Amino acid sequence: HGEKSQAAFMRMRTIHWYDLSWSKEKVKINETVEIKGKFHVFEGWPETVDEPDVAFLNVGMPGPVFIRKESYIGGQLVPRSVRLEIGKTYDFRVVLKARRPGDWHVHTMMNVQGGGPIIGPGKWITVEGSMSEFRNPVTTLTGQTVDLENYNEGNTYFWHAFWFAIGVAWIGYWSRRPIFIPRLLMVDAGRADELVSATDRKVAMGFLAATILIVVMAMSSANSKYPITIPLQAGTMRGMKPLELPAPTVSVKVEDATYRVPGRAMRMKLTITNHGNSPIRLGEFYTASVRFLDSDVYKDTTGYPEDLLAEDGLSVSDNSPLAPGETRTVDVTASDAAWEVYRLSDIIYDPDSRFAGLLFFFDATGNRQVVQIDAPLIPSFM
Amino acid sequence: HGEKSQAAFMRMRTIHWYDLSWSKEKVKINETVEIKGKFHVFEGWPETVDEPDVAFLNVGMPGPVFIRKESYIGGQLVPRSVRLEIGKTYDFRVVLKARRPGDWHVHTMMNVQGGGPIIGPGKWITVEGSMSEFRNPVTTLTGQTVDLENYNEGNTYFWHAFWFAIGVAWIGYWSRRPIFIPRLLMVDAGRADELVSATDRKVAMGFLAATILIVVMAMSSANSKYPITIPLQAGTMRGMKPLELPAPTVSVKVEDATYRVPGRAMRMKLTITNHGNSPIRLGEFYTASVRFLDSDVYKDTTGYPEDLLAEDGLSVSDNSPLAPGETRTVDVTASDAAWEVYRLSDIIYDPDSRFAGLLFFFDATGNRQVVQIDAPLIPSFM
Amino acid sequence: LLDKKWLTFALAIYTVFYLWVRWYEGVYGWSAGLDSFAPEFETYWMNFLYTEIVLEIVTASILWGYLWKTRDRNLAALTPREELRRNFTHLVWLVAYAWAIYWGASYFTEQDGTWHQTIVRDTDFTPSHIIEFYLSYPIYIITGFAAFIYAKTRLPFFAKGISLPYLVLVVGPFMILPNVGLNEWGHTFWFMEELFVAPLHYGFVIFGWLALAVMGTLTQTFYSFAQGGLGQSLCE
Ligand SMILES: CCCCCCCCCCCC(=O)OC[C@H](COP(=O)(O)OCC[N+](C)(C)C)OC(=O)CCCCCCCCCCC
Ligand SMILES: CCCCCCCCCCCC(=O)OC[C@H](COP(=O)(O)OCC[N+](C)(C)C)OC(=O)CCCCCCCCCCC
Ligand SMILES: CCCCCCCCCCCC(=O)OC[C@H](COP(=O)(O)OCC[N+](C)(C)C)OC(=O)CCCCCCCCCCC
Ligand SMILES: CCCCCCCCCC(=O)OC[C@H](COP(=O)(O)OCC[N+](C)(C)C)OC(=O)CCCCCCCCC
Ligand SMILES: CCCCCCCCCC(=O)OC[C@H](COP(=O)(O)OCC[N+](C)(C)C)OC(=O)CCCCCCCCC
Ligand SMILES: CCCCCC(=O)OC[C@H](COP(=O)(O)OCC[N+](C)(C)C)OC(=O)CCCCC
Ligand SMILES: CCCCCC(=O)OC[C@H](COP(=O)(O)OCC[N+](C)(C)C)OC(=O)CCCCC
Ligand SMILES: CCCCCCCCCC
Ligand SMILES: CCCCCCCCCC
Ligand SMILES: CCCCCCCCCC
Ligand SMILES: OCCCC(F)(F)F
Ligand SMILES: [Cu+2]
Ligand SMILES: [Cu+2]
Ligand SMILES: [Cu+2]
Ligand SMILES: [Cu+2]
Ligand SMILES: [Cu+2]
Repeated sequence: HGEKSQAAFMRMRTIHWYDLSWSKEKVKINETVEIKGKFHVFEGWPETVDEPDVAFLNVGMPGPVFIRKESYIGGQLVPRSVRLEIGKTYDFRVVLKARRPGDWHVHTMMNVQGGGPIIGPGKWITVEGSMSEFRNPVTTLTGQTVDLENYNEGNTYFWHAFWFAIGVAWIGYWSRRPIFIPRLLMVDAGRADELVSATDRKVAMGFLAATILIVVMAMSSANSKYPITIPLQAGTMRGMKPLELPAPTVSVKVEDATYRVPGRAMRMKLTITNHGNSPIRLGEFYTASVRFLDSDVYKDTTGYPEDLLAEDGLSVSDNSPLAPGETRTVDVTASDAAWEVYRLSDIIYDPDSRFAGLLFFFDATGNRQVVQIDAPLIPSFM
Repeated sequence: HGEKSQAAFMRMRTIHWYDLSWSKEKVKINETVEIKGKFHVFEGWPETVDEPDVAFLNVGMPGPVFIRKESYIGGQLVPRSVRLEIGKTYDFRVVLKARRPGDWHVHTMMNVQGGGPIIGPGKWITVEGSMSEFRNPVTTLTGQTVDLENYNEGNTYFWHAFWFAIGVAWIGYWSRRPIFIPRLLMVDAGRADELVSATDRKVAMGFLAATILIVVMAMSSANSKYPITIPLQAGTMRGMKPLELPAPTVSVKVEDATYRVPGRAMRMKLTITNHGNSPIRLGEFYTASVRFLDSDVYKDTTGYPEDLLAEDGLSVSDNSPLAPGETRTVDVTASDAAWEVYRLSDIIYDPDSRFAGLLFFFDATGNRQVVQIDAPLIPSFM
Repeated sequence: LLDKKWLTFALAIYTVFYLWVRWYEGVYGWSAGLDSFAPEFETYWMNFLYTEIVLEIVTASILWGYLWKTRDRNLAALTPREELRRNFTHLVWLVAYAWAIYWGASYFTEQDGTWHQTIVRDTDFTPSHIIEFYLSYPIYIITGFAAFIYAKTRLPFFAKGISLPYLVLVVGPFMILPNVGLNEWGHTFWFMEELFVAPLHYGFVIFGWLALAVMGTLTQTFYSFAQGGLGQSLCE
C-alpha cells in the first residue's frame, strides 16, 4: 500500500519477485497462511540505494494483523537481518498467523539498510473470527509455556504504577503547602531558609534511601526469579544460500524501448536468440510487480493479484514458436491499466529513465526460461 | 598535461592503457575524431584510492576545444558515472568533435570517485578552422532542432537583465534622496520615523506584490511553453561489460627490480615460462603511459605519442625465441628519456616503492600475449 | 579643494594593472602554463611568482613605513577643514581597498574555479595560483593595511586606540592568505574532487565573513567625517 509512490525506475530495478504463491486466501484467527516465492536482486542496482549487504525479509501489512511465525531465505530461518548478493536469486517462505479480523493487503517486502523498503506484490487476505481468540504460545528453555499476548503485562503495569505512585507521592507531599506565588515571594524578599526545614530533609532522605533500597531489592528479586536470562539476539546473518539456476538458453537484446506520454502501454523491440533444442515462445513480461501475460502462450494459475495481473496485456508482433538457433526481432507491447494505476507511467518524473524486468519464455512441453532485460526507456509524446 | 606531477607508483598501479588508437591527427572545425583503446584496472589498486565503484570516462583537454559527442565503455554509451571492477579489462571509445582551432594535447582519462584523476596517454591533435563555424545541433523529443552553442542564451540574458533592473530600480528609488550620513544622524539623534513614510510603504508593497506576481506569471508561461520537461538524468550505471580475454600462456615472475638514482633506466630480472605451443619473444614493457619497445621484436604503427614511445628502449639480455615449456631468466632494462621526463624516476619520493606494468610477448606469427607484472622497485645509488 | 583626483588614480591603477594581468594569463594560460614541469612554465609563471612576491614585499614595506613615518604627531592642532580633507583621503583609501577586495576575492577567486574545474591540475602554483593567492590577495592586504595606517595616523577619531571593526576588516581578509595552506592540504591530501564548496574552502570563507566589519568601519568613518564639519545642514 506503500508502493505506487516510490520512483518507477527504482521499483523496476531493485528486486524482481516471481513464482509467488499464497497457501490460503481466507483464514480464521490462529490459522496459518504461508507465502512462498523467489526474488532476484537486479545487477543494475541503483547507486542511490546501498548494496543489500544488510537486508531484512519483512511483511507489508497494517500493523500486527498477522504475526510472523517464521521467515526463511533459502531454507533457513531468518529472524535477523541478512546479507544478499547482487545478481543472485533467492527463494523465500514467510509463515503468518492470523491475529486481527478483516481484509488485509499483505505484501512481501525487503528492507535494505541504506535504501529503504522494496515492496513486492500485495495480496488481499481475509481474516475472520475474533481477536480475543488469538493465542501466541511459546515454550522457553526453562520449561514454561507463556502467551506472548499478555506475558509480563501485569508485572510491567505493576512496576510502572508503583514508581509513578512514588513520584506522585513526592510531588503531593511538597504540594500540600502553597506552591508558587508565596514561595516565590519568600525566596525573593530576603533569604528564604524557611520553606525547606526539618522534617522535610528527613522526608527527602527517606525518599532517596527507599528509592535506592527498593531498586536494589527489586533487581535482586528479579535475579532470583528468572535466574536464567540471555541478552537480545542480534546481528546480520551471512551465508544466505542462493538458488543455483541453470544458465538460460534464451538471449534477448533490447533494441530501444518506448512508452507513450500519456498512455497505459510500454513498447520495446527485442532481438531474441533461441539456444538449446526446443521451440520457445514469449509468455510473460514482469517489470515491477506487474505481470503482462500473453494468454495464448501462458496462463496464471497461482492466484496472482488481479490488479497486478494483465492476462492479455502482453502483445508480441510475431509470437510464433522460435526454432532453436534461430534469431528474430519482434515488437513487444505491454499494455494494461496497471501501468497507470501503479504509476509506472510516472518514470517521466524520474531522474533515471531506465527500466528492468523479467521475460518468461515457454516451450511446447511447458518448461520455462527466465531472462532479464534492462534498457533506457524513452518517452514518446507525438 | 596534469600527469608528470602525480606519484609515480600511483600512475604505475591504477589503470594500464593499451591498444590506444586515434582516428585522425589533424581535424577541421565540426570534424569528428575518435579515440579507441583498452584499459585494465590493476589488481593491486592502492588503498589510498577508493575502489572504482563510481568512475567516469573523461577527456583530458584544455576546456571545450573538443565536445564529447559520444563515449563508450564496452559497446554502450556512458554519459554518466560507471562502476568498474578491479582486475577487469574494458575497451573504450570516445568520439570528439572539433570546436576550437589550435594544437591540443588530448588525454583519455578515468576519474574515480574517491581517488581523483587517472590520466592516460595524451596525443597532440591539430584543429584548423574558425570557432564561429562550430555547430552543435541536437533534436529533442518534442520535434525541434536547436544549436547547443546559443540555445536559451537570449532567454537567460533577458531574465537576468530584467531581475537585475528590478533590483537596481529599487536601490535607485531609495538612492535618489541622501543616503548615509544625514540618515544616520536622523536615526541616532532622536526617533527617526521620518525617512520612511508614505508613499514609500506603498512603493515597497507594489515592489513585493509585483515581484511575487511576475514570478508566478513567468513560471506559468514557462510551463505553457515547454509543457514537456524532464529532470536532470543522473546516476551511476552498473553492468559495464568487460572484455573476455583468453588466459595468457606466458607466466612471468619478477625476481627483483632496480632503478639507478639518478638515471633514466629501470632494470628488472624476470623468470619467463612459456606455455602453449609457440615460441614467444618479449616485445614491449608498458609501465605508466610509457611504452618501452624491443625494436627487433615489435614496432609501433598506431601513431603512439613519440615522447611516450621508446622504440628501442627495451633491452633484453637474451630475447631469443622462448620454446614452449621452456623457462629462462633474463635481465630486462627499460631505458628512455621519458623515464625522467615524465618523472617515473621520482618514485624515490613516493611512500610506496612498488611498480606495475604490462609485458607484451609476441610469437613468430605475430599474435601477442599480455601479462601483468608488479614488484617492489628498489633504488640503487652506488 | 577637499576630494581631489587621487580617487581616479586609485580606481585606474587597479583596473589597468588587473586588465593587463588578465591579458597576460589569457595569453600564457595554455601554451606555457599548462605543464608545471615544462621549462617555459618556469620562465612565464614561476618567474612571475618570484617577481610579484619580491615586489609585493618591497611595496608593502615602503608604503607602510612611509605612512607610519609621516604620521601626524600634533593631531590636536588640526583644523576642521584639514580634518575633512584627511577624511576624504581616507575614504579614497577605503575605496581603493574595496576595489582591490573585489578584484581579489571575486574576480580572480572565481577564476580559480573556472581554472581548477577545467584544467587537469598539477602544482600548488598554477597560473591561477600565482595570480589570485600571491598577487591579488597580497595587493588587497597591502591596500587594507595602508588604509588602516592612514586612518590611525591622520584621523584623530581613529587615533588614540585600535578600532576593532577596522582591525577585523583589515586582518580577516588577510587571514585568507595563510589559509591557502589549508587549500593545498585540502586538495593534495583530503578531497581530490575539485569541489570549491568543500570544507577545506571554509578558512577562506570564514575569513571572507570578517570583511563584513566594513559596516562598523564605515559608521566609524561617518562619525569621523561628522566631527567638526558635520554641517550644518545635516540635522538642521
Ligand atoms: C602590491 C604590489 C604588487 C607587486 C607585484 C606586481 C607584479 C607585476 C607583474 C609581474 C611580471 C613578471 O614577474 O614577469 C615578467 C614578465 C614576463 O613576460 P616576458 O616573458 O618578459 O614577455 C614580455 C612581457 N609581456 C608578456 C608582458 C608583454 O615580463 C616583464 O618584464 C613585463 C612585466 C610588466 C608589469 C608591469 C605592467 C602592469 C600593467 C600596467 C598598470 C600597473
Ligand atoms: C607574507 C609572506 C612572505 C614570505 C615570502 C617567502 C620566503 C621564502 C624563504 C625561503 C624558503 C626556502 O628556500 O625554502 C622553502 C622550502 C623549499 O622546498 P623545495 O623547493 O621543495 O626543496 C628545497 C629547495 N631548496 C634547498 C633550494 C630550498 O620549502 C617549501 O617547499 C616552502 C616553499 C613555499 C613558500 C611560500 C611563500 C608564499 C609568500 C606569498 C607572499 C605574497
Ligand atoms: C585542536 C583542534 C585542531 C584539530 C585540527 C587538526 C587537523 C586534523 C588533521 C586530520 C588528520 C586525521 O585525523 O586523519 C587523516 C585522515 C585519514 O583518512 P584516509 O584513510 O587517509 O582517507 C583517504 C582520503 N584521502 C585520500 C582524500 C585523504 O584523512 C582525512 O580524512 C582528513 C580529514 C580532514 C581533517 C582536517 C579538517 C580541517 C578543518 C579546516 C576547516 C577550517
Ligand atoms: C604603485 C604604488 C603607488 C602607491 C602610491 C601611494 C601614494 C602615497 C600614499 C599617501 O600617503 O597619500 C597619497 C594619496 C593622497 O594622500 P596624502 O595627503 O598624500 O597622504 C598624506 C596625508 N597628508 C598629506 C595630510 C599627510 O592618498 C591616496 O588615496 C592614494 C591611493 C593610492 C591607491 C593605493 C595603491 C596601492 C597599490 C599597492
Ligand atoms: C602581519 C599581520 C599584522 C598583525 C596585526 C598587528 C597590528 C595591528 C595593530 C596595529 O597596526 O598597530 C601597530 C601600529 C599602530 O600604532 P601602535 O600600535 O599604537 O604603535 C605604534 C608603534 N609601532 C609602530 C612600533 C607599533 O601600526 C604601525 O605602526 C605599522 C607601521 C609600521 C610598520 C612598518 C614596517 C613594516 C615593514 C614590513
Ligand atoms: C569590472 C571588471 C571588468 C573586467 C573586464 C575584463 O576582464 O576584461 C577583459 C576582457 C578581455 O576580452 P577582450 O576585450 O576581447 O580582449 C581580450 C584581451 N585579453 C585576452 C588579454 C584579455 O574584456 C576586456 O578587456 C574589455 C574591457 C573592459 C574594461 C572595463
Ligand atoms: C560545516 C559542514 C562540514 C561537513 C564536512 C563534510 O562535508 O565532510 C565530508 C567528508 C566526507 O568525505 P567525501 O565527501 O566522501 O570525500 C570524497 C573524496 N575524498 C575521499 C578524496 C576525500 O567528511 C570528512 O571527511 C570529515 C569532514 C570534517 C569536517 C570538519
Ligand atoms: C551507594 C549505593 C551502592 C549500592 C551497591 C549495591 C550492590 C549490590 C550488589 C548486588
Ligand atoms: C502567498 C502567495 C502564494 C502564491 C501561490 C500561487 C499558486 C499558483 C499555482 C500555479
Ligand atoms: C563521512 C561523514 C562526514 C560527516 C561530517 C559531519 C560534519 C558536521 C559538522 C558539524
Ligand atoms: O581551489 C581550487 C578549486 C577546487 C579544486 F578541485 F580544484 F581543488
Ligand atoms: Cu498494500
Ligand atoms: Cu532481477
Ligand atoms: Cu597533456
Ligand atoms: Cu593493469
Ligand atoms: Cu581549493
